[PDB]
Amino acid sequence: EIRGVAFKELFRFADGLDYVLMGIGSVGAFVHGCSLPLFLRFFADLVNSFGSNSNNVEKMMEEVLKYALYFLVVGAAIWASSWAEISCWMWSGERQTTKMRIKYLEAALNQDIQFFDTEVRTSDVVFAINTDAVMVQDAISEKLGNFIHYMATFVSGFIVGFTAVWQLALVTLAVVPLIAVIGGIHTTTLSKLSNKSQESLSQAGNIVEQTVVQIRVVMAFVGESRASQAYSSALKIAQKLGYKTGLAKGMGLGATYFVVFCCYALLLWYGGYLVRHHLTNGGLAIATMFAVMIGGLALGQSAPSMAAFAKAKVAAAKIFRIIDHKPTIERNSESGVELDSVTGLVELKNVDFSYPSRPDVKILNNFCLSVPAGKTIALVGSSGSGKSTVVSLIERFYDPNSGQVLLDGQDLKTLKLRWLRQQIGLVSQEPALFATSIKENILLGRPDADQVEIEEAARVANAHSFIIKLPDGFDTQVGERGLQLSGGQKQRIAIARAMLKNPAILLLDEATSALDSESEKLVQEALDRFMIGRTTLIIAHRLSTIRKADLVAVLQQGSVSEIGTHDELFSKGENGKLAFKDQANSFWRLAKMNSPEWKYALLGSVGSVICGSLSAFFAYVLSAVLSVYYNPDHEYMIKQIDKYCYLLIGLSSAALVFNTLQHSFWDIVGENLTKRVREKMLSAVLKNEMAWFDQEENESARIAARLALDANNVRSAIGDRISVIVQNTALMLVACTAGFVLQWRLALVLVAVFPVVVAATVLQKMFMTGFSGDLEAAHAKGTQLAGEAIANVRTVAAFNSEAKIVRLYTANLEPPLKRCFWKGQIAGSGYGVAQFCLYASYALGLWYASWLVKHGISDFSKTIRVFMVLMVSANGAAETLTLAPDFIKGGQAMRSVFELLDRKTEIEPDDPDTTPVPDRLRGEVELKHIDFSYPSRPDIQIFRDLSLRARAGKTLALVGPSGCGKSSVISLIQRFYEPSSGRVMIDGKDIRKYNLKAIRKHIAIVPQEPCLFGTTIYENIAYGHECATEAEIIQAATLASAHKFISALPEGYKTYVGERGVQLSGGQKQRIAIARALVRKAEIMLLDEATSALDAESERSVQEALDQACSGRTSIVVAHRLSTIRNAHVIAVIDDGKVAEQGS
Ligand SMILES: Nc1ncnc2c1ncn2[C@@H]1O[C@H](COP(=O)(O)OP(=O)(O)NP(=O)(O)O)[C@@H](O)[C@H]1O
Ligand SMILES: Nc1ncnc2c1ncn2[C@@H]1O[C@H](COP(=O)(O)OP(=O)(O)NP(=O)(O)O)[C@@H](O)[C@H]1O
Ligand SMILES: [Mg+2]
Ligand SMILES: [Mg+2]
Repeated sequence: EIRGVAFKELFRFADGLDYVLMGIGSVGAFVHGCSLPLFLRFFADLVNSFGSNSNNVEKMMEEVLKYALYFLVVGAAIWASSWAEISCWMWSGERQTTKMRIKYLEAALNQDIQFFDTEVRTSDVVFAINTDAVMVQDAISEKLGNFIHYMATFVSGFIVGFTAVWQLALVTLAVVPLIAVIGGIHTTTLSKLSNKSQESLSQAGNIVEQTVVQIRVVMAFVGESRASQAYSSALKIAQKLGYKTGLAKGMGLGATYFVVFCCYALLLWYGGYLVRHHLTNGGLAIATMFAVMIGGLALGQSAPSMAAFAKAKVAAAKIFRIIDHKPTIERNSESGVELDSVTGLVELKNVDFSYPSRPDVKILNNFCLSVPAGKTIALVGSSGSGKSTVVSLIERFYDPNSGQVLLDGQDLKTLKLRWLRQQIGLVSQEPALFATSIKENILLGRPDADQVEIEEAARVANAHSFIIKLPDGFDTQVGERGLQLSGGQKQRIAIARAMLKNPAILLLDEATSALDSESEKLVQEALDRFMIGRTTLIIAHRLSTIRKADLVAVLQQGSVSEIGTHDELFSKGENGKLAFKDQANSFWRLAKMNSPEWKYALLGSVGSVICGSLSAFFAYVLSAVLSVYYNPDHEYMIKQIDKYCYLLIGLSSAALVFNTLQHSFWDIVGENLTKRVREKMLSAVLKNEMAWFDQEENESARIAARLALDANNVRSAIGDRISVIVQNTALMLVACTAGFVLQWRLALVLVAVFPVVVAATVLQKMFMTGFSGDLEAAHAKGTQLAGEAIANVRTVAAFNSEAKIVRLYTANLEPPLKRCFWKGQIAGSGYGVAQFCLYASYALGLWYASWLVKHGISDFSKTIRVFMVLMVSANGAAETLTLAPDFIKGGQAMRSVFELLDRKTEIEPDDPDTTPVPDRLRGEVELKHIDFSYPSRPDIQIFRDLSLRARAGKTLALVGPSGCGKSSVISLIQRFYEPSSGRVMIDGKDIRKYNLKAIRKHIAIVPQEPCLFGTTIYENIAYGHECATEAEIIQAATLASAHKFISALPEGYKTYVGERGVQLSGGQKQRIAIARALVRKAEIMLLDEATSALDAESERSVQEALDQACSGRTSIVVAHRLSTIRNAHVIAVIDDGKVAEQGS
């Protein structure tokens, strides 16, 4: 594929309206970006007029009113600009993306079939559908507007700073790289530590996933405690990594604060020096500092836009590669050579063909079907022969490279390729129902049909009664959630589609796994005896279909050299309000669980409060310094500025130390809690019935994924997020008290407009994040329909329904387009209103301060201090409200955690109060009057009044047929399942009233699937007995005729084994499992299909090994072949849950 396209190529699908929208959005973004430095300049001018005219109250009042009106104007401009930018950019991006998706799907469906074999795969095409969102609905939708906005902010801030005071602007410009470098180092270290911690968490998740997968053996052989120990060790490694990550984050933030405070101290001293020499005034100095800092931050904030631009260039290069490719069928489908009377004579002629994917091999050979016109052919040959290949050749999916295939004496290469597919009606292995309605699914076979025609096609051919008995009635949306799998009924629908097409020659490929739904009724309906020409390719083990066709024309080896009418069945065969109180109780319970380290939290909280206070003090200092700038006494101003700079240096050191302290302690408690929670979740999971594991929702991978997610999110919400809330509350209190002390009433007016500022700042944070949600989730219906169409491209092209699919795609994509337009309008209007109210609040507060000064109630210094302090308070409160949704999510996750932990188990693995057991049992087992319905199928009851009996030390060899009991017995003898009314007697004792684990220490399991653990075979053998050492390993496979091959391995015992290890043979791993069972040294032995997948010598050796093992101990054996089990005391037979002859 191309490396990338030009940035200007992203706007290929932009029309005039899109150009107008982009122009308006660019203008709005530029004005919105430039507004903030203009606000800083106007604030500086207001402060100058407010502090430089203490003697002249009239002039200062007039100028303060003037600049408050300027603030209102800036607020209105921000409102208009933000509205225009957000709405126009979102809507134009959505429109261009929708057009691009429509044309991409059209081009992909118009492509030739072989294009999906040699060129990009189907999975690549659906991935392109999915990633089109993050490409175009992201780069040109909001990232471009953000880039323009941030360039405007950076340029305007630099211009304002260098036009107000150029010396201070240069100093701040020198300052900015220091903070940039500190932030970059902090982010790099944090990302590295996060990667390491994620790797450790992935290892722990793998451990829990394997435990849940092999819970079959993890419970049978006690050792779920060992799984808990392994999980604890992995979590301890992850906990050390988390401690390192938290310490790194704390040091990074502390260094950032230290550098910021020291640099601002130097800047304030230099500003005082400049004010002394009458080069400037205090307001312009502060505005210059803030404007240059804002410009630097804006320049920093445009990097994600560039990253999105690069990713979009790559993905758009891929999409344009797919779009611009010219299909092969376009020149194949040429001027009208359609006939006027089809007879149904398909002659394959001498043609051979090879797939372009693997041209070396010739799948097709020298043969010709020569389908008789008006008569049915039914070819049955091999499983890997060109049956589906010749089917595709008939429909001209692939152009033959040798010879030619012709219809009614006319070459297929010369036909319409549209009319041709109109004659042939195809039935495939997969019905391939689309996301649209059932009636639309029927209609896409023939677009020029109405409801009566659909009803007659469904009724006369096949049936339609199943459609009526549907929740949605006559018309139903099958989709992916509206309806579920209907089995052969889905196939039924396909047949109906084939019956909406005009009656002609048909290609009916397969009806496998349809039961009676669409085999007998399929051959009865669909005019399998009527019409002209058919090709029934179904094998179905020769389900009487051969007699239907006049000729068989077998396809052995890939040829029809054997053809005619006969009874030769052997056709060769070469191949084949929500509950907040519950949430609060959950927090109380979790914190009670987190008691053993409450002390840590307190110390963290202490750091928390300090940090909050420090922030407040910083604000105060700035305001104080600003006030000191407007003082005629030069020496007094020098002394005050020096004092404030020294205090700021001290504050920087304290901020570094205490910020590191708070982050370290809160991350410590957070990591410890999330670890304790994970251990508790695993311990509760491993103490559940197998039926609980049977639960579909309790999938091994899902069980692991759910655990990880709930653990991490609750951890974050309770540990990292809280520190923020506490420090922000500290800031609020100190800021509030300082304001009402320096100047009350003004602070009261400020706290009155507090919610307005909080809302405006939280909307600013949301704007920084982005005002468009999950774009992939917005186009879910469209993307799943497109994926279904692309995966089934052969069926789409067979029915000539590309245009119908494209128009359905447009119909599915329109509602998201309208929703995006309205969402953009609402978001822009709300953001603009919030910003306008914010600036109105600023103007009102400043004007009230000026009025208070005029009336002699207060002074410039106190009013300015209260103002700045309260504004930083509002910023902190807005940050807290921004972080609150994470607390909501954490509450949901911890509710899930607590409902999992509080779940009770009916079969408790350990019973502290139970009957004691002798060290050595007797070995007798009595399964008396047992019966139960497997939890998977409660409707299907298994076993009726079974009376199985195994004597002390004797061998039982129950066999049965496949699927009738067998394993179920060993799933009940050892309490994997609960009989409805059964009795299990062991050593003259019922097992229900017993400790369970105590006998399961004396039971050995060798299931059908030879499960293996970890990476070394030695530990796999040792799993049977936790104190195996090496002598029992001699008593292991060493003494079970399974030592030669393991010694032949390069590493011997410590040989890499497992899913990621060496894939051993079935017999070798089976005797590994046998060795594990011997190491268990169980008094009661349970064999389970030990002679199923072994070679002759391996089967023999396993036979003597098991015969030696069973000596003197009761054993239950199941095996299909009776020759191995004839040398047993008793043999039992079961069938359909009933008890057959058992004595012999
Ligand atoms: N695009 C392809 N490229 C390469 N090999 C393919 C391709 N499609 C199918 N094959 C293989 O070609 C061989 C011939 O089988 P084919 O006639 O394609 O289907 P089939 O096995 O007859 N299907 P079915 O009738 O359902 O049992 C098989 O090994 C296929 O897996
Ligand atoms: N994991 C399972 N989920 C659902 N049903 C099950 C499961 N395991 C066993 N059954 C049912 O238990 C009954 C008896 O199956 P069973 O004979 O134990 O199977 P098997 O061990 O796979 N047989 P075989 O392959 O001949 O050794 C059948 O109704 C099965 O469908
Ligand atoms: Mg086929
Ligand atoms: Mg089995």
